[PDB]
Order: sequence, then structure tokens, then C-alpha cells
Amino acid sequence: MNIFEMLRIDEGLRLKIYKDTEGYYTIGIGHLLTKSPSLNAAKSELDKAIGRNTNGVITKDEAEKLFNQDVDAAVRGILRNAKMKPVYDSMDAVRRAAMINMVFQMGETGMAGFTNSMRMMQQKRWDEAAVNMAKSRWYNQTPNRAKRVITTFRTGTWDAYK
Ligand SMILES: [Cl-]
Ligand SMILES: [Cl-]
Repeated sequence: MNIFEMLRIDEGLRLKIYKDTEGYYTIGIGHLLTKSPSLNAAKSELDKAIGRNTNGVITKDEAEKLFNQDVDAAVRGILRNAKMKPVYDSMDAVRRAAMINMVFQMGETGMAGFTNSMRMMQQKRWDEAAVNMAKSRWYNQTPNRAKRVITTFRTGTWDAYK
């Protein structure tokens, strides 16, 4: 198991534009296209990302190419964030993968309400952080995903994914 396999389980793979769980147009392996309600807008955004006239449909290879970029972008966003870097750095590799998963899903911005959990995380208080994290919109909206990532933090193992 690794971050790629882990997120490919959490997000699935769809080769035609679809609506995510918040209703935003998405494609591929959780690649958000746009927060707007316009499909065309989504279609233009897709074409810009892929670099061709896609007509709302991409290949498996293109999906993966997007996924590679987005995972890389998530890591870098963590490293560039003054408040996350240090948390990330204090942790072991499995737990770092749990953090990247959250950042991928909710962006740096959504990560901001997690300030208190992150402190506990830094303090290595796993069980308390796990409890704190469940007290969130995130857990309430996508509970099964949230539990998997929360368990990962808690145990520092890949058990929730096997
Ligand atoms: Cl892009
Ligand atoms: Cl879920």
C-alpha cells in the first residue's frame, strides 16, 4: 500500500465528467474541475487540463496523468504551508500518507479547521486526535472515507485499507 493506491481506493476512477459528493464536476481520480454549476465551464476546464478537445471524456492514461500531478501538488502544498509542514515532518510515513489524503480531498483551506487535531497529532496523541477529527463536517459528509483515514492516523498502519 501507498498514497496512490490509497487514494485510488478512496476516490475511484471515472472517465466521464461526473458530480462529486458536494455536486462539483469532477473527472478521473477525484480531480475537481470546477465549483461552478455549468457543465460547459467544466468541459472547458477539462480541455484546458488535458490539452485537447475532450468532449467530457478522457482515457485511463490521461486520468492517471492528472492524478500524478494532483498528488504531487498536494505534497508540495503541505511543504509550503508554514502551519502544516511541521506536522507533516514530525510524522512517520503511513501517517504522512493519511495527511496527504485529507489535503487532496479538502485542499489547504478545508485543512484549516483541523488546527486542533493537527496539534494533537504533532504531540503524538493519536487517539484524542482521532476523536477530535470525527467532530467535523468532513466526517459527517463522507463517513466511511473519513473513518478509514482516521484509523490510519490512529494506528499508523494500513489496516483500514486491507
Ligand atoms: Cl490541471
Ligand atoms: Cl465515504
